[PDB]
Amino acid sequence: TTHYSVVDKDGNAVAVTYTLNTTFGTGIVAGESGILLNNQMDDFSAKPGVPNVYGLVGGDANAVGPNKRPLSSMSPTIVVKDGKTWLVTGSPGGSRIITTVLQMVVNSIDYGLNVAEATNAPRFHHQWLPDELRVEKGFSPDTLKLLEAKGQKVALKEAMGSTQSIMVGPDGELYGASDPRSVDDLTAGY
Amino acid sequence: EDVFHPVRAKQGMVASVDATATQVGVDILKEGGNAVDAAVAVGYALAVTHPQAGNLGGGGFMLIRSKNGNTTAIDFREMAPAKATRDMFLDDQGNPDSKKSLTSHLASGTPGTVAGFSLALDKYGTMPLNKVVQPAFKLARDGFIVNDALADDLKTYGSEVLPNHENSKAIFWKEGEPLKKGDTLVQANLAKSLEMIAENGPDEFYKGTIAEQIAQEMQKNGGLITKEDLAAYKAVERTPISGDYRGYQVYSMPPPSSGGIHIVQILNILENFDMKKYGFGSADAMQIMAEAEKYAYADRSEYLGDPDFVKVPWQALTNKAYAKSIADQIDINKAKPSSEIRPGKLAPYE
Repeated sequence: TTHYSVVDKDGNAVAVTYTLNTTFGTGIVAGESGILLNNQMDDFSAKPGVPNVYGLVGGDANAVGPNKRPLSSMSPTIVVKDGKTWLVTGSPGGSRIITTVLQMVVNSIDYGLNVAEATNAPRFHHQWLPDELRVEKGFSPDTLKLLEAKGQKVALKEAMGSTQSIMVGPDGELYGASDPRSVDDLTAGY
Repeated sequence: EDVFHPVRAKQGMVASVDATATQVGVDILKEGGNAVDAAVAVGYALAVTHPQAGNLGGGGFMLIRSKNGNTTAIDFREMAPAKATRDMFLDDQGNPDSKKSLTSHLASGTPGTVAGFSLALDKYGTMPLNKVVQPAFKLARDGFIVNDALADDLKTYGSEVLPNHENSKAIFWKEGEPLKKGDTLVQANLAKSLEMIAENGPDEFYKGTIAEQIAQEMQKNGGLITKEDLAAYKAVERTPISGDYRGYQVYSMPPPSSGGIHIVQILNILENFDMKKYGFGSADAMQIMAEAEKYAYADRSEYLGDPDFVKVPWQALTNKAYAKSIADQIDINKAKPSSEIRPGKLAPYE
């Protein structure tokens, strides 16, 4: 999955998240078309109560069906401040997309972090099942100790997401941030 | 005061996972294209420079907000083949086989990206498809240098699937190994596909030569996507799911995506706590959010699906009173095991 954001000189904004699902999808090119084929079907619930590649589960609602669109977690998002487009964000990450974007919004609104600060801050995640509080490297040992005392089952795992965001200033000025988790990416303007 | 500094610009800006694609988007803006024009150009460029996820053979979502405030969502999520069935991924014993849903030809849904980009470009853009596809076309035809990101991905994830298919190996593998950083990746077949799309429009993908190539790849290898599937695919413009968090309005994707609903649901829950007070990286803030998240994911497992097939109780799920009922269950000093959490009872909020 990959997400990108755009804001033009007139103030129009677009947030796009698209994907083949896993990296390179099936890894299958369609004949001589040079086009790689997705493996999005794994986003359906193959059997009630059994998890998919992201640990997500389902039942009737997200069951496989002809012509049906498999449930996604993709969250291209725009936040409005004072009636104007303020934050344009999104991110890849399967089940983690929801919490990654959620954190960008919280970091921006509740903690008043600038777009780069919100982007470089560490991320955590809990998706109910599995029952574990997933965290990236970056949280204080004092904090993780308190979480464990509260009953959380802390699990240190791989970095989560690749946010590509743009914040719009009250004067039209643009502020952007690519993710430290993704090398060779870029936020640029004019 | 800041350790982290954002990139700054006064006119336009593009943020993407790939430098080349970003520059493509910036050039389009500089040429006079609007955000949608640039967004489509970036999408086609990534389909060439970021084969890991950028694509023509996958799907996705687009959120568009005009300078006038008009906010809308474009659903170009893949559609399961018409021959798909509820138990298609189960083995003879009735247990799901991840190989079938992740590495076989049965794992693919009918691609929606081309359809989605054209729906958006035609209604909200200003440039013709050929103009926004051109940058991608040149990159595929003339090639580009493999960087660390692509080299790493080809070696790590690519090794598991690309070399197992002749046509894929012929493009991404070299001298028996994945392309290395510094090598040049030329994609002549993709260039042809791009050229035909630019000349004949999206129909080339859903009804033309590309469609034939997809249908044949499937027919020959036990796949299900047929020409009928491709001809029947359609991107769908849908009303965004949105909420209000401390006076800020949040817009995101509606079903078939669960993202918008749960981001709004969780923010609704969090609104009941003085998050700013706890602060980033505090045990209290993390505790509250982790707990809130559990309820949302439990709800996701039961109520979310393609809205054209099932009625999604999005109103109840994004109802602040419901959010309040969950917030009152959160003990900032004691986590509630997932075994004690089930999908909520929405009846009183519908």
